[PDB]
Amino acid sequence: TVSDNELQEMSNQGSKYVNKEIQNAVNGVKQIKTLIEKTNEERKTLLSNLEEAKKKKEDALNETRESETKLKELPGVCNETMMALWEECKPCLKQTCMKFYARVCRSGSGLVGRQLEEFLNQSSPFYFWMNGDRIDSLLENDRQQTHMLDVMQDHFSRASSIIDELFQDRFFTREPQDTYHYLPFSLPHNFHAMFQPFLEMIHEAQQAMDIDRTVCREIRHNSTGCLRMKDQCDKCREILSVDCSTNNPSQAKLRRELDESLQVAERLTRKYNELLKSYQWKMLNTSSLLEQLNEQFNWVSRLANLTQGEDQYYLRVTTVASHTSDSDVPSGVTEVVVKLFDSDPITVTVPVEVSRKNPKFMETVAEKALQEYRKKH
Ligand SMILES: *[C@@H]1O[C@H](CO)[C@@H](O[C@@H]2O[C@H](CO)[C@@H](O[C@@H]3O[C@H](CO)[C@@H](O)[C@H](O)[C@@H]3O)[C@H](O)[C@H]2NC(C)=O)[C@H](O)[C@H]1NC(C)=O
Ligand SMILES: *[C@@H]1O[C@H](CO)[C@@H](O[C@@H]2O[C@H](CO)[C@@H](O)[C@H](O)[C@H]2NC(C)=O)[C@H](O)[C@H]1NC(C)=O
Ligand SMILES: *[C@@H]1O[C@H](CO)[C@@H](O)[C@H](O)[C@H]1NC(C)=O
Ligand SMILES: *[C@@H]1O[C@H](CO)[C@@H](O)[C@H](O)[C@H]1NC(C)=O
Ligand SMILES: *[C@@H]1O[C@H](CO)[C@@H](O)[C@H](O)[C@H]1NC(C)=O
Ligand SMILES: *[C@@H]1O[C@H](CO)[C@@H](O)[C@H](O)[C@H]1NC(C)=O
Repeated sequence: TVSDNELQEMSNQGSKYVNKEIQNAVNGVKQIKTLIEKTNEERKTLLSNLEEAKKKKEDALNETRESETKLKELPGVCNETMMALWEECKPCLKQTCMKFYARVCRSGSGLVGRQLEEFLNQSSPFYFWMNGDRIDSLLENDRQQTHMLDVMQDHFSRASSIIDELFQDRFFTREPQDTYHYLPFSLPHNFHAMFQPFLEMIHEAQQAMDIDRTVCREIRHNSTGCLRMKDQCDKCREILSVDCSTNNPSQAKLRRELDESLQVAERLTRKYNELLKSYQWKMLNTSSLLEQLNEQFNWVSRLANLTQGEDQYYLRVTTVASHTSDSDVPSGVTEVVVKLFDSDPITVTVPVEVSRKNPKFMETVAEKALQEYRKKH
């Protein structure tokens, strides 16, 4: 029973909130620019944290490495029971890792066990006694970290270069027009010739940024991952318990010096990995923000080419209805059918508190309808 004259006034009223979107849209672009530039500075101060943290880690590693070379100058095994535990440690390790890879991981259990037995035969129980596995598994982790930062940093600096060049345009500089509440908003006269350069630069930055199941990957990569399971086997934790204090007191002291430097180096390596993980998030954030910037610029452009025609309503209200009229409508809402930019009719649901005698009725309808329209492309 809604008068056509009212539907027309709703169309007049709703069409004027389309011009507020073009303004809001440009602000969304400029607000995203702020967040990207904010994250960029947070990345830089994080990089300065990594450069301080790298030195401390590196110094701790040279002291650890300086310690293991002095323990290889004295390479003999003190107890001769060690040599007999080695040939009962080795078979046990092979089985516990094979059993793991088959149960937890995948196929190739025997392949892993073979690669391990071969390496353990080219190995000695002294290497175990001096925690030689932990030294190697730390020095390699240190190199993986150095590589990860090298890659991430160079991906980031390229994208940051493309982005800073894009943000040197004055389209992104805040203007008073963005805050006008009574006077209308107007895009630049040459937006069609600014759209494509910008969008491509956002695409180029998105490209630049683009880079237990964990143990299974490692055991597949190198069978030495099995040596994380020394604890499970008895003879091996006994090789590690051997006191050489009576037999070779000089070896025992150097081993205690190494273990000290080892724990420090590991602490500072876990600290570096947490900063690296924080840097990774800044990288993902920036990729997430660039995707928004793309969707926002398209929305501005989409709005721009659709609103240049003033011959008919931007938003035309076709029907208003309630649970009285349709009765398929839910009870506490009214449904407004809308033809936005002469596209397929969009249906909007607004609660009766905003529907009945509310001046923010058509502001709600228009904002909702435009949100749906935006989703459609
Ligand atoms: C790494 O070195 C060890 C040395 O202990 C190799 O294990 C040894 O392998 C030989 C032959 O492969 C075994 O000899 C056989 O023993 C059985 C039962 O004792 C006997 O019936 C056979 O006639 C033969 O004498 C030996 O026992 C075994 N020792 C241990 C402690 O396992 C191992 O094969 C080497 N790894 C590689 C990849 O070569
Ligand atoms: C060689 O190693 C064995 C074990 O690795 C040592 O045996 C230990 O001896 C003490 C003293 O009798 C016992 O209390 C421990 O329980 C033994 N450990 C094990 C695992 O059996 C042995 O003392 C070492 N020999 C030398 C000369 O250091
Ligand atoms: C440890 O060696 C690395 C590589 O040469 C170097 O970066 C670091 O400064 C060294 N630390 C010390 C204390 O010499
Ligand atoms: C596995 O690790 C050992 C020592 O950590 C190394 O000598 C060997 O080359 C590694 N193998 C592979 C395939 O990475
Ligand atoms: C952004 O970074 C923070 C910490 O740097 C992280 O907690 C958050 O998950 C990141 N968000 C995205 C979308 O990557
Ligand atoms: C808007 O229309 C122009 C052509 O008039 C076109 O080049 C541009 O890609 C359109 N933008 C969107 C988001 O559809």
